[PDB]
Amino acid sequence: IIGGEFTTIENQPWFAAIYRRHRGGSVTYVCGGSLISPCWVISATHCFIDYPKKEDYIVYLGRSRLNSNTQGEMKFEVENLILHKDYSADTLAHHNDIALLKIRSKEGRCAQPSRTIQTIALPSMYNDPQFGTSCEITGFGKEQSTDYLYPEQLKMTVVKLISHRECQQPHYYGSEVTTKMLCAADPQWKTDSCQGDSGGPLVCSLQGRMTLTGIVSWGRGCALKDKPGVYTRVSHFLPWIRSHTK
Repeated sequence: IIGGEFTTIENQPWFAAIYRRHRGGSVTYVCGGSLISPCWVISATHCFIDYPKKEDYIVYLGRSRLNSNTQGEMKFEVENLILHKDYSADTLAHHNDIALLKIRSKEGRCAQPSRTIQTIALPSMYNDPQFGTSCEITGFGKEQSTDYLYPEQLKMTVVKLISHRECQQPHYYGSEVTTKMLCAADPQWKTDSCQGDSGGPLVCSLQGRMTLTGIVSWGRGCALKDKPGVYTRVSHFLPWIRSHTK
């Protein structure tokens, strides 16, 4: 998250922090995700495609910090890691960039709601806010493109939805962006998602309800003029989600 502000998990209680254990036993951060029901985290497929084995992953819920534990967090394994079969990539512009992780604790349980762990509603099909609407994004991604480190403290920012006609201009993303994607950016290009924010929530308020509108997916650089962040458009994948979670 370029710009925006620091936050804690209470302000985004559905945010999931996804890590992977390496051979040798080191644990490194992977991507964010969003809890959509007690046993199901939703994220991006590109976070996982290179290491598609469920056993390698650890999911935390209720966690506000990257490398230290937050009081009341829940730690899970991945019982199943569900990648979208139609996924495709290039050169940046990932298609069908959506994944389901079914979570289970060592004790065999799913998420238990608390002040720091709640679920987020999916939108109704083909229902998204009008362009220009302001929405929030959350994650542990880079604070500046040149940074090497990721922030220890969770962050959020605000970005505005961009129309497909604006995004599809050659001087934006041309044909890289499809109707199953959403573009969002800051009017001054000063805040944005960045490396490490992938998989996490774009949350918009539609009809009073906080809604999982998008999942961080790709962009060229970050907080670059004419180069918005790109999000998987959740409202075009409800059938895939429902089948895959049933």
